[PDB]
Amino acid sequence: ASQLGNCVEYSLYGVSGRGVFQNCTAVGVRQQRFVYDAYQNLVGYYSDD
Amino acid sequence: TFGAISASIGDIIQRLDVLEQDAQIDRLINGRLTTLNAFVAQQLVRSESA
Repeated sequence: ASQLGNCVEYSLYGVSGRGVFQNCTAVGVRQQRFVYDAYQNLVGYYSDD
Repeated sequence: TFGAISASIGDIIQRLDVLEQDAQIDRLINGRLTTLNAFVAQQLVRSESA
């Protein structure tokens, strides 16, 4: 249940969705866990640990 | 988010039980079919003009 597999599927603290994760850049305030992009979804980060 | 409660699929299991998730998924299906019908009709229009 940790970030051992960056494969499809996951469950965030507030939302559940299927997605592929990677350690990317540094975008986002870092004060809120979920960052979105101009629509419904989140291109946002796990923000885990 | 086309319908009233539309998180990708209306309350798949985790937001509602079976007997009413049927109704809400049905609303979402109907709306999403209407959108796709509209898309086809407008594609026909542009294809004729082209």
